[PDB]
Amino acid sequence: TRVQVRTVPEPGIFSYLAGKFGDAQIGPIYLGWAGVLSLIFGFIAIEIIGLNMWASVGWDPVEFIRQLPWLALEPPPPQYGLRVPPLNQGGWYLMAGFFLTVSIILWWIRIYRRARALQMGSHLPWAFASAIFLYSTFFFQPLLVGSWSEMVPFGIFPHLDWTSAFSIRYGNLYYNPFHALSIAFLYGSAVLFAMHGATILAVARMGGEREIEQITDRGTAAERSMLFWRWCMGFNATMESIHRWAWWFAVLTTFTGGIGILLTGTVVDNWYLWGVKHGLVAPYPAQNQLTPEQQDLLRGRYQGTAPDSFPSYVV
Amino acid sequence: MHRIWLMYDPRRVMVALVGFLAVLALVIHFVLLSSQRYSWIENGTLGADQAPVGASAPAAAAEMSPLPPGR
Amino acid sequence: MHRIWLMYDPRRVMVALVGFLAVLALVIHFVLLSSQRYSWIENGTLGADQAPVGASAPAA
Amino acid sequence: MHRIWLMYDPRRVMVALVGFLAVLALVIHFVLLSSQRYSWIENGTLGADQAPVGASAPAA
Amino acid sequence: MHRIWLMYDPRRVMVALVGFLAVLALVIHFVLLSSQRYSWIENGTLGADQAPVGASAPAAAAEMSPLPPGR
Amino acid sequence: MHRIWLMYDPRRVMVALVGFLAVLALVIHFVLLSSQRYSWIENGTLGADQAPVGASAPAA
Amino acid sequence: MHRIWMGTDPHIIMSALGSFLVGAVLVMHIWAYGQFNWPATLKAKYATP
Amino acid sequence: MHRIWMGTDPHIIMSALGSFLVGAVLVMHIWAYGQFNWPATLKAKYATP
Amino acid sequence: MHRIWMGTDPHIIMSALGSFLVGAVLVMHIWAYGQFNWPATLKAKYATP
Amino acid sequence: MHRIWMGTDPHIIMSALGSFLVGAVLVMHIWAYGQFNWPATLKAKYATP
Amino acid sequence: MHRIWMGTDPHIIMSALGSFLVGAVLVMHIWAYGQFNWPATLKAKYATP
Amino acid sequence: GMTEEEARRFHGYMVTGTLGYVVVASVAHFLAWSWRPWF
Amino acid sequence: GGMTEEEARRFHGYMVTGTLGYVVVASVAHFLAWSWRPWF
Amino acid sequence: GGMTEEEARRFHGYMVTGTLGYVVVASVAHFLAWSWRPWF
Amino acid sequence: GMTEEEARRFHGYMVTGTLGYVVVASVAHFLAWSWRPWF
Amino acid sequence: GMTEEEARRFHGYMVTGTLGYVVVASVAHFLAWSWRPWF
Amino acid sequence: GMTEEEARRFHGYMVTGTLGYVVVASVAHFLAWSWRPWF
Amino acid sequence: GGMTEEEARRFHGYMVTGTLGYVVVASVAHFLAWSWRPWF
Amino acid sequence: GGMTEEEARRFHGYMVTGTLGYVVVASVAHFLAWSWRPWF
Amino acid sequence: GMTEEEARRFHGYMVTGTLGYVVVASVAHFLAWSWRPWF
Amino acid sequence: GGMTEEEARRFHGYMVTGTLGYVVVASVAHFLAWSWRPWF
Ligand code: BCL
Ligand code: BCL
Ligand SMILES: CC[C@H]1c2cc3[nH]c4c(c3C)C(=O)[C@H](C(=O)OC)c4c3nc(cc4[nH]c(cc(n2)[C@@H]1C)c(C(C)=O)c4C)[C@@H](C)[C@@H]3CCC(=O)OC/C=C(\C)CCC[C@H](C)CCC[C@H](C)CCCC(C)C
Ligand SMILES: COC(C)(C)C/C=C/C(C)=C/C=C/C(C=O)=C/C=C/C(C)=C/C=C/C=C(C)/C=C/C=C(\C)CC/C=C(C)/C=C/C=C(\C)C(=O)O
Ligand SMILES: COC(C)(C)C/C=C/C(C)=C/C=C/C(C=O)=C/C=C/C(C)=C/C=C/C=C(C)/C=C/C=C(\C)CC/C=C(C)/C=C/C=C(\C)C(=O)O
Ligand SMILES: COC(C)(C)C/C=C/C(C)=C/C=C/C(C=O)=C/C=C/C(C)=C/C=C/C=C(C)/C=C/C=C(\C)CC/C=C(C)/C=C/C=C(\C)C(=O)O
Ligand SMILES: COC(C)(C)C/C=C/C(C)=C/C=C/C(C=O)=C/C=C/C(C)=C/C=C/C=C(C)/C=C/C=C(\C)CC/C=C(C)/C=C/C=C(\C)C(=O)O
Ligand SMILES: COC(C)(C)C/C=C/C(C)=C/C=C/C(C=O)=C/C=C/C(C)=C/C=C/C=C(C)/C=C/C=C(\C)CC/C=C(C)/C=C/C=C(\C)C(=O)O
Ligand SMILES: COC(C)(C)C/C=C/C(C)=C/C=C/C(C=O)=C/C=C/C(C)=C/C=C/C=C(C)/C=C/C=C(\C)CC/C=C(C)/C=C/C=C(\C)C(=O)O
Ligand SMILES: COC(C)(C)C/C=C/C(C)=C/C=C/C(C)=C/C=C/C(C)=C/C=C\C=C(C)\C=C\C=C(C)\C=C\C=C(C)\C=C\CC(C)(C)OC
Ligand SMILES: CCCCCCCCCCCCO[C@@H]1O[C@H](CO)[C@@H](O[C@H]2O[C@H](CO)[C@@H](O)[C@H](O)[C@H]2O)[C@H](O)[C@H]1O
Ligand SMILES: CCCCCCCCCCCCO[C@@H]1O[C@H](CO)[C@@H](O[C@H]2O[C@H](CO)[C@@H](O)[C@H](O)[C@H]2O)[C@H](O)[C@H]1O
Ligand SMILES: CCCCCCCCCCCCO[C@@H]1O[C@H](CO)[C@@H](O[C@H]2O[C@H](CO)[C@@H](O)[C@H](O)[C@H]2O)[C@H](O)[C@H]1O
Ligand SMILES: [Fe+3]
Repeated sequence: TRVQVRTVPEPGIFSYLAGKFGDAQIGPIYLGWAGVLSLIFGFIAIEIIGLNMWASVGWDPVEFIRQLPWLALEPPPPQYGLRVPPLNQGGWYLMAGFFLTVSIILWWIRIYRRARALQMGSHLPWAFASAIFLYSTFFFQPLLVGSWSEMVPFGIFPHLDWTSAFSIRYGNLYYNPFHALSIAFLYGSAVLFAMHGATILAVARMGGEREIEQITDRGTAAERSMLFWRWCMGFNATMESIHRWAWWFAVLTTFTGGIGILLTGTVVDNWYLWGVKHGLVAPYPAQNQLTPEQQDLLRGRYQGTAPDSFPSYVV
Repeated sequence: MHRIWLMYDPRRVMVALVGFLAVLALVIHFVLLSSQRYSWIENGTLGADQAPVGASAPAAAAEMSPLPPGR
Repeated sequence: MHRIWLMYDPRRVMVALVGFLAVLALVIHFVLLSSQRYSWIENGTLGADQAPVGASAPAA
Repeated sequence: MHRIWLMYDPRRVMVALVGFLAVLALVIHFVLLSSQRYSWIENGTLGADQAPVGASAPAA
Repeated sequence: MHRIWLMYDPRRVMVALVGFLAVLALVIHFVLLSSQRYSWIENGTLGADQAPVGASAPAAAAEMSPLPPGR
Repeated sequence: MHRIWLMYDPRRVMVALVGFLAVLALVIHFVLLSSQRYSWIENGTLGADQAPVGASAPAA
Repeated sequence: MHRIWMGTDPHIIMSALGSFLVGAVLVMHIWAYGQFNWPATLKAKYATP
Repeated sequence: MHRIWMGTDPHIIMSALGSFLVGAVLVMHIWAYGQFNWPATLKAKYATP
Repeated sequence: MHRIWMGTDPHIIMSALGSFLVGAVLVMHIWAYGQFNWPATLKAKYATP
Repeated sequence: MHRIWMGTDPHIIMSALGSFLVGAVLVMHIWAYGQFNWPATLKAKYATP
Repeated sequence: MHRIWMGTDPHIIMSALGSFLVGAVLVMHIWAYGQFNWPATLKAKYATP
Repeated sequence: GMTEEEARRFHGYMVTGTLGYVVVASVAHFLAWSWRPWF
Repeated sequence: GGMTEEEARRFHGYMVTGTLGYVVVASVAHFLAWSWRPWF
Repeated sequence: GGMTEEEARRFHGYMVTGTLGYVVVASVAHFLAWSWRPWF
Repeated sequence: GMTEEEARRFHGYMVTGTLGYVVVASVAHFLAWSWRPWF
Repeated sequence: GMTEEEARRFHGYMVTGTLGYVVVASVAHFLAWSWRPWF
Repeated sequence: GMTEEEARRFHGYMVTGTLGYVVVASVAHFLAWSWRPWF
Repeated sequence: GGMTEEEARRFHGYMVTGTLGYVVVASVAHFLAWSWRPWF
Repeated sequence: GGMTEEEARRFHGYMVTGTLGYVVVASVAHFLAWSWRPWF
Repeated sequence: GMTEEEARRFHGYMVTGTLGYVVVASVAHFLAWSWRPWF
Repeated sequence: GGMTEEEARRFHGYMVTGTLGYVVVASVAHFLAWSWRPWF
């Protein structure tokens, strides 16, 4: 540390090369046609969201900053189903969702084209495709249950309100087995990157961070990395294949997540009762017991429409 | 005016222009399709004096309801 | 007065100006379209004597 | 006073100034637009004697 | 006192000073604007005697039993 | 006592001093502004006898 | 007394003095219009009943 | 007293003076239309009942 | 008097003057149409009862 | 006593003195206008009934 | 006695003394206006009912 | 960068294009005002 | 680097002429307007 | 840079002439205004 | 890197543009005031 | 990059395409106006 | 900045301007006093 | 490098004058604010 | 640098004179004020 | 690094500025006390 | 650095004189104030 080198002519043969790696231009941050369109479409999505949020505090710029994390652009009302809603009642929402979705897909194309231009494997766009898959289930599951009202509101705390209410509506998402699997891969991704980051830093003195050299021409840094884990837990990866474990654990997080969302409300409407059926639910002693009259008295109603009048009670 | 193409690479400009026209046309069509007066897919066959006027109220529909009947 | 273009690259100033005006035009149209008085897609055919005004009706 | 432009590059100063003025002007317009008294898009036609006024002292 | 400008860069102190004064000026205006007495955009046309004033100590027992508002 | 400025650099200390005083002054003003007794922007024109006072002991 | 101007710039001095006079004159007129009830009497003379 | 103009640029003087005159004239007219009840009497002359 | 034009581009002068006149004339006509009640009396003359 | 000015800049002295005089005079006039009931008696004289 | 000034700077002394006097005089007047009933009796002398 | 006359040529287009756009916007406001005045 | 003095002398004469022409046409306009709807 | 004394002397003559001419026209305007609607 | 000659030249425009901006803002304020006073 | 006469050639098509596009848009608006006017 | 000879010329006009301004203002106040005296 | 002492005196003279001129207009701003709506 | 003794000598004369002039005008102001509305 | 000659001159200003600040703050406190005492 | 003994001799003389002038003025102020409103 604190003996930095500084390179005046271009590294890659501080500063950066202007040049080519074959088809790939080097120098500027690569956009291409798909990147430019992605930024245009995505900018309009961001603008629609922000202008709707700002309009919802009556254009007040102080309240716009003060209340920002509570502001929402909110999906359509439920009784429209999949029909086009009024502009102020979710029409802007669906428009922002459309441009955001196009922008994401154009960004995927931009990444896919750049990987091929740099003569690299396709691993990164298929990893990004797993994230896009989960994102798209927030469109397809509302579609499969038949109403755009079930979509996720654009907003910091509002989308967390939706996340809680989704688990409530479908009877506790902890008992969704694909949610449980998605968490196992999310935690496993933290386990792996902690283990791997610490491993490579522990052998960095021996050139272990030069992972491509260690893959093509195994050094003592790779050998010590393999022996540490073999001696610790009885089995080991290689300098290459640890990156496959990493890749699959990240990818399976959003892939199993997306399946869990698609199943919810379409195949299972109450995951806790599915858990009871399949033997997941641990028994506890009863906290209360209803009499047969209470079983009729304490059933409620399903929630209906809001009252559209202001009754007088003149009596 | 032609020297604008010496200042800006037309190969870059045309992509931005097409992108701008694409988002603009799509915004306007979605705006109209969500309006009352111009929701032409549902109501395009109405005559001009039959079409909605003045329907600017922000909550024209109920916000809260069950989903429509599943079958 | 033209020496401003020796001081700044006009190739960048024009892009900044065009981007600023495009965003500003979009903001103003959105603000108006969100209003009641200028909700012109729904109410543009109203004459100015019966367009909305931001006041409460007298004596209710 | 013109020696001040020897101490600061006007390329830097004017970009900062134009940015400040544009942001400040937008903030002021939107502060006015969201007030009762100056919500001119809805109520600009009213005339000064019947524009809103914030409530006088509660001790009234 | 001028030797302070040997101790500090006279170019950079100016940027620090203007930045400080701008932030302080904005803070005081927004503190005032959010107040009731000095919400001048809504109530600036009020005379000083009729501008709002914050709550006061009752200057009494704070105990005298109430009477209903006249019907 | 000026020998203390052979130990500590005036450049470092005068920045640290101005910083500390500015933070301390600002903390005290906002502490007072948040109080009932000294919310002077709303209540600064009240006389000393009219200003709020915190609750005494009842002793009974 | 003229020695006070040595090392000053005329255009600074006239710009400062000009800014002062414009500010002072406008402050004084706006104050004066409040006290003297003019143009308020002028307006009343030609106002429509 | 012409020496005041030395070192200046005549286009800058005309831009500065021209700006001031436009501003001053408009403020005076906006103010005068408020006091003199004109064009309000003109408008009332040709208004329709 | 002519040499105020020196160093300027005649096309900018004609552009500034031309655009000023367009704005001024449009403002004057919008204002005048309001005071003089014309074309309002034109419209009423040919309007269908 | 003049020796006190040695090593000073006279423009700073005139600036500091002038800024004190402005501040002092304004405080004195706000205060005096309060105590003496003037211009309040001036406004009352020319006020409309 | 004068030896006390050796090693001082006269501007430092005059600025310190000038500061203390301005502080002392202001405090004494603010205090005096509290105890003596003045300017309160002056204000009441010219106040209108 | 630009030469001085090359900047002078650009400034001619830039100024005239600005004032042209302001003239078109002026008529747009004339039409909007005639349709629905905001004061 | 714009107009030289002889260009400016030429340009001034035309600008004077155009301004006089504009004012003359406007003088006829105001005379007609005064005959139609006098404003004092 | 900018104006020399000879340019300044020449410029000043027109500037004075313009200022006086503007004051003259304004003086007529005020006389007409006063005789139309006196303000004191 | 400004010369003192360029700095003098630039300052004349900066003063002029500032004065033009202040003049327009002054007319804008007096229009706003006469339509709806804030004091 | 591009030469001036090559820019002149390209500009002629840009003008022509823009005009043709604005013409189609003008017919589209007048059809829409005749069907359901917005003022 | 101004030399001592420049300062002497500037002072002469500055005094002349200041005095003339005060003269005109004195007439303005006498007229104002004759119209609406303030004590 | 750094600041030469004759430049520092020139800079200080401006800086102090500017500071005091700012305080002067802020003084008038408080004079106007106080007479519109005093805070004590 | 700052003022020499000779500069300070003649500066002091003008500064004393200006102060005495200011006090003279203020003395007349108070005499008129006392005549108008005495405060003791 | 600094000389004692400079340290002498610095400390004089430093202590004088401390005194001026303490003086102003003392007037500020007595004004505040006179307006609304806290004991 | 700082003031020498012969400077300090001269400075002390004025400092004493100023202080005596201040005390003389303040004495008149208190004699007038006592005559106006005795505080004991
Ligand atoms: C009360 C709340 C509920 C609950 C409700 C939900 C719901 C509802 C969901 C999850 C989901 C997830 N939950 Mg759970 N969850 C709860 C409790 C937990 C607990 C815990 C300790 O209790 C944990 C660790 C988790 C963990 C997890 C993750 C495993 C999983 C999300 C994976 C992922 O990467 O998403 C983050 C990744 C994404 C969202 C992908 C985004 C990719 C796109 C392409 C990014 C675009 C960016 C864009 C261009 C940027 C600009 C945008 C504009 C600004 C708008 N939950 C309880 C039971 N949980 C999700 C899931 O898969 O469920 C099965 C899901 O939908
Ligand atoms: C070509 C060089 C100059 C020019 C030269 C002239 C000349 C010469 C005349 C005018 C005239 C006018 N111009 Mg011009 N004018 C220019 C740029 C402008 C711009 C602008 C946005 O830059 C505007 C708003 C104007 C506006 C105007 C009006 C004030 C005026 C009335 C006619 C008119 O508007 O026709 C519509 C014009 C426009 C919207 C401008 C663009 C059209 C073309 C490219 C340029 C002007 C053509 C001119 C009007 C034709 C004159 C015919 C004569 C018989 C010779 N001009 C260019 C930069 N202009 C006339 C006048 O003074 O009438 C009182 C006049 O005789
Ligand atoms: C394997 C599962 C995990 C995953 C993976 C993942 N995400 C990825 C990738 C991968 C492998 C990418 O390669 C991709 C990426 O680009 O990464 C940097 C991406 C990405 N993951 C993202 C976010 C993200 N990922 C998340 C999660 C996850 N990502 C999972 C945990 C989350 C969560 C937890 O909520 C978020 C929010 C993005 C940072 C990025 C995709 C970026 C994208 O699609 O952008 C589209 C464009 C816009 C949003 C518009 C921006 C508009 C500008 C701000 C406007 C500025 C003005 C503009 C210049 C105007 C136009 C003018 C034109 C002329 C230019
Ligand atoms: C309603 O309430 C409120 C609004 C308050 C009411 C109040 C309103 C007020 C205050 C209005 C004020 C208006 C005003 C005041 O001045 C208005 C001023 C108007 C003016 C100035 C008009 C001038 C017009 C000039 C024209 C048309 C000139 C044309 C010239 C031409 C065609 C010649 C071109 C050819 C040339 C040059 C030769 C080139 C040679 C070359 C190059 C060569 O030879 O090289
Ligand atoms: C309502 O309530 C409130 C508002 C409170 C009431 C109070 C209001 C108040 C206080 C008003 C005060 C107003 C005022 C104060 O001073 C007003 C002052 C007005 C002034 C200064 C007018 C000046 C006019 C000057 C003119 C027209 C010049 C014309 C020049 C021309 C035509 C060209 C000259 C020649 C050139 C350029 C070429 C030269 C040669 C060259 C270059 C060469 O040869 O090289
Ligand atoms: C809640 O509170 C709330 C409600 C918010 C209340 C608010 C409160 C506050 C805190 C407001 C603050 C306001 C403020 C400061 O503080 C405001 C400060 C404003 C300022 C400074 C404005 C200045 C504008 C200046 C302009 C436009 C200049 C333009 C110049 C031009 C065009 C010429 C360019 C140069 C040329 C052409 C020459 C090139 C030649 C070259 C290169 C050559 O020759 O080489
Ligand atoms: C209401 O309740 C509370 C507020 C409590 C009540 C109590 C109030 C109190 C306590 C008030 C006390 C006030 C006070 C106390 O001291 C007030 C002191 C006032 C003073 C001192 C005023 C002095 C003014 C001096 C002036 C105008 C001088 C001008 C000089 C001029 C024009 C000459 C300039 C030219 C020069 C120099 C030549 C340069 C030559 C050069 C360079 C050369 O030759 O080189
Ligand atoms: C809510 O209730 C809570 C808050 C919680 C209760 C608790 C309160 C607590 C704990 C308070 C603590 C207070 C405190 C503790 O330390 C307070 C300490 C305060 C202090 C130290 C103040 C010191 C100020 C000093 C100043 C301003 C100096 C200015 C210097 C100047 C102007 C000189 C400028 C010129 C120079 C330098 C030239 C040099 C020459 C050179 C270079 C040359 O000549 O070469
Ligand atoms: C209400 O309740 C509570 C508040 C509790 C009640 C109690 C209050 C209490 C306890 C009050 C105590 C007050 C007090 C205590 O000490 C008060 C002490 C006051 C004093 C000391 C005043 C002194 C003033 C001195 C002055 C004005 C000097 C001016 C000097 C001049 C004009 C000379 C200028 C020339 C010079 C210098 C020479 C340069 C030559 C040079 C350089 C050369 O020759 O080189
Ligand atoms: C002037 O510029 C301003 C100042 C306004 C710019 C500032 C803007 C600001 C401050 C913006 C702030 C944005 C924030 C804070 C956004 C927060 C967003 C969050 C947290 C979002 C979280 C989740 C959202 C999700 C999952 C949304 C998913 C939506 C989907 C999948 C929608 C898809 C829609 C599709 C595919 C299609 C719709 C159209 C159809 C085909 C149905 O036809 C009608
Ligand atoms: C800068 C160039 C672009 C200018 C763009 C337009 C700016 C708009 C403001 C210009 C001036 C407006 O001018 C003002 O117009 C209003 C419009 O109601 C007229 O108002 C009058 O006539 C109209 C006619 O329709 C009636 O509806 C109205 O009841 C009556 O009061 C005023 O008599 C006139 O003084
Ligand atoms: C819809 C109508 C209203 C909007 C009109 C928009 C277009 C502008 C109208 C005026 C057109 C003529 O405008 C004029 O064009 C010429 C070139 O022809 C420009 O001329 C510019 O380039 C030429 C070379 O080509 C240079 O020699 C010249 O110094 C420079 O100014 C002028 O700067 C501009 O003022
Ligand atoms: C919008 C503003 C409205 C309110 C009024 C503001 C008033 C501002 C007062 C400005 C007075 C300028 O007066 C004086 O200018 C000169 C140069 O001209 C500066 O002089 C400065 O530079 C010169 C060299 O040129 C040095 O020799 C000198 O030591 C230094 O102080 C002074 O520092 C300043 O005191
Ligand atoms: Fe790795």
